[PDB]
Amino acid sequence: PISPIETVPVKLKPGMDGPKVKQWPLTEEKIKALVEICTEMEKEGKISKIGPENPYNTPVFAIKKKDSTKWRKLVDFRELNKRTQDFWEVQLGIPHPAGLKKKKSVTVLDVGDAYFSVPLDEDFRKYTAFTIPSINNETPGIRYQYNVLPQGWKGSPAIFQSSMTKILEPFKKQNPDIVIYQYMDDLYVGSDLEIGQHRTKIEELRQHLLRWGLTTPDGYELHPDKWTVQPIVLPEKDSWTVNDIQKLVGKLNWASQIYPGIKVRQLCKLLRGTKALTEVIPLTEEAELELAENREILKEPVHGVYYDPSKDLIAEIQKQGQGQWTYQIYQEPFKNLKTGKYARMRGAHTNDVKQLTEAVQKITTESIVIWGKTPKFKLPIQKETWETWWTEYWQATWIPEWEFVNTPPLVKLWY
Amino acid sequence: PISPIETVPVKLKPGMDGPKVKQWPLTEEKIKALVEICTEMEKEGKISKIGPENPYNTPVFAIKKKDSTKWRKLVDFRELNKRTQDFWEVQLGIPHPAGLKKKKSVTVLDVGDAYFSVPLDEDFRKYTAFTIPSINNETPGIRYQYNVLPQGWKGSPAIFQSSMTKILEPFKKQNPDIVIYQYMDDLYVGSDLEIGQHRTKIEELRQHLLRWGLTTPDKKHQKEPPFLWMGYELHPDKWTVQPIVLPEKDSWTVNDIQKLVGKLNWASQIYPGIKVRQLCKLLRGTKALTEVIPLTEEAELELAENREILKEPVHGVYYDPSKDLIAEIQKQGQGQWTYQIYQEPFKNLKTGKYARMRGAHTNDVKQLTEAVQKITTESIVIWGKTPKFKLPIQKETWETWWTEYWQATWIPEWEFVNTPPLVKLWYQLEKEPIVGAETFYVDGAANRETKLGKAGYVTNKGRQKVVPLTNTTNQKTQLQAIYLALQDSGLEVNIVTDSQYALGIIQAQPDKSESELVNQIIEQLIKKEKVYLAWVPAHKGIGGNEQVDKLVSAGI
Ligand SMILES: C=Cc1cc(N(C)C)nc(S(C)(=O)=O)n1
Repeated sequence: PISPIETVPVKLKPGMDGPKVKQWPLTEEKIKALVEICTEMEKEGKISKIGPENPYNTPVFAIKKKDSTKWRKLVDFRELNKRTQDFWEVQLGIPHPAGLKKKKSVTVLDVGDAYFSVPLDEDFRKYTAFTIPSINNETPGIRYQYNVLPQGWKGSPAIFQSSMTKILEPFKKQNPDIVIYQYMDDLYVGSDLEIGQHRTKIEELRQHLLRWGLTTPDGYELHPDKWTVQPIVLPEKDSWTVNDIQKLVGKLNWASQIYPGIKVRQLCKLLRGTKALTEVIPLTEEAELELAENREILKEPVHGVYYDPSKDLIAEIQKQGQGQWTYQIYQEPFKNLKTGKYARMRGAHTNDVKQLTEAVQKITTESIVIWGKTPKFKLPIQKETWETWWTEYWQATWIPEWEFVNTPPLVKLWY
Repeated sequence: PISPIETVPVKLKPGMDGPKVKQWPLTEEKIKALVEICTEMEKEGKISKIGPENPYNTPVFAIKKKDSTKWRKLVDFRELNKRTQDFWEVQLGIPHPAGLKKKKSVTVLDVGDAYFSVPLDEDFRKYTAFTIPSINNETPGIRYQYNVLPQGWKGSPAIFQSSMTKILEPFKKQNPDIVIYQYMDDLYVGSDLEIGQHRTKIEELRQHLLRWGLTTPDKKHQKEPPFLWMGYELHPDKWTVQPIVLPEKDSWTVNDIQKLVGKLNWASQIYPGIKVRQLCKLLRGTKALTEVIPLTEEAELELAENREILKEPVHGVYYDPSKDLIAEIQKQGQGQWTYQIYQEPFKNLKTGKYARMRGAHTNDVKQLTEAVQKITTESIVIWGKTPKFKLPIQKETWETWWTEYWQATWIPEWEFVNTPPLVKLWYQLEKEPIVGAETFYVDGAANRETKLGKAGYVTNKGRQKVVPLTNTTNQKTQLQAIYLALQDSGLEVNIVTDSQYALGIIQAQPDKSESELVNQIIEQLIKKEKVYLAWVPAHKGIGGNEQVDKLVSAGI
């Protein structure tokens, strides 16, 4: 039972065809979950069985969101989203609030059920095909395509925009000091109110959404105050060797790509000669001052950096040991928009991959909150390792773009 | 009989027309038999004689001259296939015997009129036109077109599978305890029923299919002894793949070779090491299914190695969902690994070997990791879960490796199995510079234009060396410099480069490389008792680096 109301015509970008992306292998519980989910969605007409003469495909799998509840379905539409025409003013939805990042707390509501009530353009359904795999390939895949706005597709939030506005109009009248931002399947709600005061208004908003057909899985507190940058620091030893000094100059040099005002000269001075590494050197005064100099220059945030809404956001991550990580986000090399740290361990995960999959979600969320786009990730890990394992720890309804890197000695430079 | 089932709509790729390939003539003994086989086919609906208005053609052939193999026609759809639309292959991979569960009663039904009794999309038939060669020229040959899924046409398997699923669906609902698996023309049906009732549920299935157009002969015949599903022997408590026999001969046709690759792909699922690269070479570039393509030296060698492998049988046990999967790995001599997956000691489900390499520089501990990852993924495919691992690596070895690796790594639940050659890190880089070890500042340079270079060092103790080099690169000279210092020093040494390139490679503790240079560096690194490697910016003061630069760069 869906709404006979007109569909918006949807096209792919000129020259581009649909996704033909292979399904990766799934575990049994994930399969049984999805077969269950889909069987139900098909009875309700949300999706329809199709055959092999439809050439397109998008991978699907399953997750457990807020507090390990029960199975949610997640289609990886990254490929379709890239291939899917843009929406101009309804660009990726709406404008992005600059004031969301300034609230005491922000909660993240899963509003994806809403989409399943708008029919999807008929000539476009075919590009939404996905195939549930079978164990040992006994069965062959169950193939389906969508009849309604799918979760995860960038088209969905943009086509449902005008409905969303109307649905949230009431609640914004009664609360003008609340900021609300929609990113894909998600709703970001931020007040500077007070943990209990605030949280009641989430359940309050949830109830309002619930009375509107928008079922909402049963938040997730995050505080864009508690967000600061990782300052670069130098050591300040009592005894400086040739090696010590040598490392230091190395750091200072790399760091001369970010701050063009630092000098290293007075320190190379000290190294004049073919000395043994162990040899303790006493610092000049004209050199030992140079240190506190740069130490100050590096003590004040980089200046003049410029978010550009047109360029990608890029994210680098560095494994620092100790269950601790570092990341920089930026659009152009050395002009960083943010830098931070993500420390963990001492709790429940001696798992290196789980820790990185979690860091990627914190960075993506931060980036949504601040700029309303997800960064493309440079991930310090082998493709096969990450591919065999990431989904086991994924809890977001979105998926950022990523690639796999080859880290050098710029690790011991971010701490 | 042709099935009542709805056809699946079929399209040519956009912008492409239908085939228009012309018939070769020949022996008017091939024309007989063809015409016989054809009239027979036409009698049963599979094909229709058509009208010359139809512009399309694809070639026909006659094969297996007697040989206790009467005749048989042979349509070459290669040209049509390239013109027909792509299809989504639903299956992630082909089913493995070890993935099967134990069942009290099992039947395998054969689908003979498999393809030749599933309707083709009416609109698409015109593109499957072929002619039987016109002896003499006062009129053309006999024209025909298919009404069902043609043998070698690109869509038949996908559509056939699709169709079998719609057809079986009713019978499955009515019968949820019974499991059915379709694979090509094999239909596996298993249950835990008594042989009396089970055999009875089968007769019902045979009728069900019969209503939908599909035959299924009184099976018996004279093949009943062993019991075969897609080439596997399914016994009550275990499965077996009997040794496969590859034809021997010298005259090999395109068709002969197309057949061979298929039978090798089926096989690589069960056996490790099966190669097809050389054989596939022999194919593309040509035409004429029946032209003899003589085997290259390499191809001949691939086939020899393939027989040697397929020489022995394979045996395994069935899967029991109530027991953990265990997987055990052994190192097998330079990039060679073996594994066994089992649930109960000595009753193997699946055994294999991984022989590969990471990139250009690798180590046993990386390889083992990737092997664990390859196995994890196989397991999820075949059984939908991951094995508990038994690895020939000490917990402390892995502990120190993953602790210090700049990349995230992980290995699932595992325990140490003290077995063959244990997996070791062969040498370690020191964390801190070494007291009273001599300090070599190495450097290297090479004229990109001329290829001539110099590699050498300089040490705190006044030691020095510069070496003239022909046809190398900035990057090789850097590596040669480091090697110099390893060669010319004692058991303890502090090296210092400005080479990002070089330092990275050594950082990852490779114990193996495809670079001769790098392998010599390794053998040096393993002799040493203490090595400490260090990076510095090039072209700075840095008293050490400055000098080695001057000397090593008289190549401008
Ligand atoms: C060529 C594929 C193939 C297919 C097959 N099946 C699927 C019955 N059996 C064999 S065999 C007799 O060589 O074990 N081969």
